[PDB]
Amino acid sequence: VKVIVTDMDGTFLNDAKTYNQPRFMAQYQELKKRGIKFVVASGNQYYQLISFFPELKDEISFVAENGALVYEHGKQLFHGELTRHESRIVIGELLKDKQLNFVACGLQSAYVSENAPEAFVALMAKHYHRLKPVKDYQEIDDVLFKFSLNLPDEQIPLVIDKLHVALDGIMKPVTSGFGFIDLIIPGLHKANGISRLLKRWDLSPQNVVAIGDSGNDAEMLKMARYSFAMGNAAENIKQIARYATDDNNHEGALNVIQAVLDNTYPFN
Ligand SMILES: [Mg+2]
Repeated sequence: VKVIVTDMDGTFLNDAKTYNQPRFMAQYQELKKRGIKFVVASGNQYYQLISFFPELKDEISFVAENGALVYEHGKQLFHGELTRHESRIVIGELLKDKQLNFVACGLQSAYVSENAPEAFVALMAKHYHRLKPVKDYQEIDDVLFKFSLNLPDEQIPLVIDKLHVALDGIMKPVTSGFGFIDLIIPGLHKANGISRLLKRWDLSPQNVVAIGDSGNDAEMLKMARYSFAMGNAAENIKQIARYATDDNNHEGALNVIQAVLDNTYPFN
């Protein structure tokens, strides 16, 4: 094991969105001593992710925005981008749905209509700490690489086909990690983001430990040699992952880290 990657909502975080900082801090210092890298891979905004690791932000790596933004040692390594024409097309399509509330995710900040219901904005603010109200989605001065819709992820199945023909591969729907639908650039998933870090570190999936719970973790868990599904993980995720651990309210992710440190099952 040379890399441990975890994803946040429903994994590293309990339902109250907190984690055991003292225990994790002690574990991290040991991982550092052993030269093992730590990576946070989540659909959440980069700026929201670092709020969870104030003391370690420049030491650990991040695969944010479900894979569209990657940071290593406090420095941006890569970011995806929709062409201006692509973003116009996607936004135009979303605007055709009158009951939809959504957020446009960019490099410098995320954006939401100044007229979107407060309840929706309040929920999104929990995942995008840099969230700016705009008067129009089409005049945004930023590079956009993701969208977050107020549609339940349970509806993905009814949504892929509609989106496939309306957007045609410009973007694909996947779970946001917190119950709703993210529209991402095809190929810019967590595994792809993790590969950029591995390539830079000259390591392989062979040395990777990944922990997840939902659909946006599929390629990450399929890629890692030591794949773990949280006890609360969705069925298809428990099927994809080779190993299991306790649920997110019982420090399931920290227990995987402990298994690495003490070399217990599955590490031998
Ligand atoms: Mg999750």
